[PDB]
Amino acid sequence: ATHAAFEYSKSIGGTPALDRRVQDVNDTISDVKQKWRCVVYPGNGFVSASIFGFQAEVGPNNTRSIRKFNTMQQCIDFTFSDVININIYNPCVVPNINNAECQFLKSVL
Repeated sequence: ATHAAFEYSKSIGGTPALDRRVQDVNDTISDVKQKWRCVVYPGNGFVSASIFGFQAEVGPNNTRSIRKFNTMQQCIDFTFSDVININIYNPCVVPNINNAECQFLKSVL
């Protein structure tokens, strides 16, 4: 014979047991970590974070820092001012930042 058609058949059957669809319940909602938060960096510069990382500022010599404020209230109000489209950076990632700034983040997250 010279027959090799199958229409749709390439793998075995089987069917869902009671419900064909699966539930959404949380996915990424850790409420305390999703509120946005500010904390006191040593030297009493205030800084902002979430579950996704820290607010970051590029300096004009093409340097980078954690975005810093003079009061907790400036930090909270800037974090609420999200219309700015605020830059965040990922905590302790492939480009190596100072270990003491990472150990502050491990002490806050």
